[PDB]
Amino acid sequence: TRPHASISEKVFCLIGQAEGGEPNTVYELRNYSQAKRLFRSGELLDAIELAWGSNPNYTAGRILAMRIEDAKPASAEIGGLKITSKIYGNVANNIQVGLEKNTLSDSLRLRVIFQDDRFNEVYDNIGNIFTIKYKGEEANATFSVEHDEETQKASRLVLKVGDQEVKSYDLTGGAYDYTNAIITDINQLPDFEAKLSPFGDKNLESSKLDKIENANIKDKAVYVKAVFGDLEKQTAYNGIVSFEQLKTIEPFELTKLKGGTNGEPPATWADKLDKFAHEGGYYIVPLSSKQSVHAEVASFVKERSDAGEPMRAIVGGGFNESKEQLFGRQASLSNPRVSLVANSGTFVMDDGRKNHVPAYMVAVALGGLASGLEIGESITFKPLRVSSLDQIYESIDLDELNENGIISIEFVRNRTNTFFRIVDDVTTFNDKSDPVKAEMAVGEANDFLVSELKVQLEDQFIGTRTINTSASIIKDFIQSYLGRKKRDNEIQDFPAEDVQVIVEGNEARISMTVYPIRSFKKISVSLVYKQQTLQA
Amino acid sequence: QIYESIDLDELNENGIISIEFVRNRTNTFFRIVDDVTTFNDKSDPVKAE
Repeated sequence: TRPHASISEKVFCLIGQAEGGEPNTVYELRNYSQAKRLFRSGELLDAIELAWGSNPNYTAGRILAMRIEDAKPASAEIGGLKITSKIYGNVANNIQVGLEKNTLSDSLRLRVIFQDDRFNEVYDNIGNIFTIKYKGEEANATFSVEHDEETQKASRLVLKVGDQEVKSYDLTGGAYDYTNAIITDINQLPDFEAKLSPFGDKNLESSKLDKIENANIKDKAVYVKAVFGDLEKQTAYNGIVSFEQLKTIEPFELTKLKGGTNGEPPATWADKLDKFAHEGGYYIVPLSSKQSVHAEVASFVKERSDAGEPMRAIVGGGFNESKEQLFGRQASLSNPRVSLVANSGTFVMDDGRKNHVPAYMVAVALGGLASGLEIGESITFKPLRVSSLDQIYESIDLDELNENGIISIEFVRNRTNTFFRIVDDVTTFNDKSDPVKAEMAVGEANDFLVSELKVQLEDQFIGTRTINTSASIIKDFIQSYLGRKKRDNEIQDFPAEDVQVIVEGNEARISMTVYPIRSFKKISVSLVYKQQTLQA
Repeated sequence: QIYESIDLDELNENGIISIEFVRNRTNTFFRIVDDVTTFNDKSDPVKAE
C-alpha cells in the first residue's frame, strides 16, 4: 500500500424494512452515498433521504438505522466448496457462480455474475502459485510436497535429484511460513530453478499448499497448485460472495446460489429494537403502521429514559387516517416522549417520482427536522418538503388535534407562494396545564438541563469523598450552577431564597424553582382603513 | 522501468526501492515512490523508513 493519490448533537434513529444489510445490527450511515450501498431498496432508504432532504437548511444529523427482518443468506455446496453470499434476502437468489479448468493455463477459472448491480467478474490463473524447474547436469529431477496426517496442512516441501530428497523446508513453522522464502531459497540451490508467476501478487502461506509427488522434470517447468490457497487471495475483498472448503475441489457448471430469503415479518419488534439502547440516539421512529409496534416503541423509550438516557419518538399510522382512529390511537399511546402525526401526503425525490407517503414517513420528515434544529428550538412553523397534502382537516380541526396533542401540518397562502409549515411541538400527553410534558421542545431543554445537572452533581458530591461537606455548600453549589446557566440565558432567573436542602445520613433532599425562557404563542392585529384628502 | 503499479506494491512491501513514470498535463517526470528500507517489520517505522 505504497503512498498514492486515488481518484449535529441530536442523533436520529430509524427501524424498518430494507433489501440489504445484515439484520440485528445498528449501522451508522456516514453519507447517503453509503446508505444506498448498504440499504439497497425499501422504505428505509426513502426514510433516510427524505430526512436529510426535508428542508434546504434544517438538515438532519447523524442517522442510525437497522433492517428489521428474519432474512437469511443464499448458499450452495458443490464440488469441494461451500459458497455463501454476504447479501441477505431475495436479491441473493440472483447470484450465479461457475468454474472452469483451462487447458491453456492448466489453471482453474471462476466467474461471478450479479445483474442487479450490473456487476460481473472473471478470475483466471486460479491456483498454480509459482514455477519449479531443474537445469543441472543430471538426467532426472522431481520434487514433492507432503501434509500433516492430522490437520492436512502442508508440512514438507522437497527438491529431488531424480528420485531422492535433496533439501527440505519446514512448512510446519518458522522462516518458511511464507512461500516467498522458498521462492528465494530454491534459487540458493542453483542447479534447480524457481520463478514467480507474472499474474499479480500471491504471498501464500506455505502451510496452505497441497500434497504432490514425483512430477518428471528437467526441460519442463511445473507449478505447485494450491488452488484453495490462491482462491483466498482472489476473494480477499471481492464482490458479494465468500467460500469455505469442505473433501477435494473440482470445477462445476454455472449455477445459482439458492436459499435467499427476506424472511417472515417480525412477530414483535422488542428483541431487535433493544439494539438501539446504548447507541446515543435521541429521536427514534418506527417505519410501520401496527399499533402494537407503536406501543413497544413507547415502552422502549420509557425503559431508556427512566434509566437516565433520554429518548423520544414520533409516530404515524397507515394511510389517510380518520379522526376516530387518531383519538383511539392517542388514548392507546398517551405517555409523554411520544408524538403522533395526523396527516399524509406526497413527496418528490430526484428519481422523478411522487411518492404516496404514509403517516410514519411524515413523522420521519418531521423527526429529521427536529434533529436538525439546534437544542431547545421548537419545530413550530418550519417549512417542509411536501408536494401535496392529503387531508380532511380544516381550521377548527387543527385546533381539536393540537389541543388533543396530535401534531399536524397547516397550509399557508402568502402574497404569492403557498407553502406547508407545521404547527406546534405538542406531544401526545393531553393535559395542557403541564407544558413541561406537553411541548416536546420544552421537554428537550429540560432533559438536557437535568442531565447536565445530574452529571456535575456526580463529580462534586456523589464522588463520596466525605460527609463533612454539609448542606449549606450543596445549596451554594446549585446557586453557582444556576448562575452559569443564567449567564448562557438558558434559564431566565432563579429565586435563590426559595432553595432548600435537607440531609439525613448519606442522602440529601433539595427543593428549587426555575423561571423558564418564556415562549410567545399568539398575536392579533386590528387593521382599520381610513381616508383623508390629498390637496393642491 | 516496465514494472507497473502492482509491481511497485510488491517491490515496496518487500523493501526494494522502485521508480515510477508519471504524466503531468503535457510534461512528464520520474519520481521515487517510497522511502522504505530493506527491513521486514511493517510496525517499526524507525527501521522500515
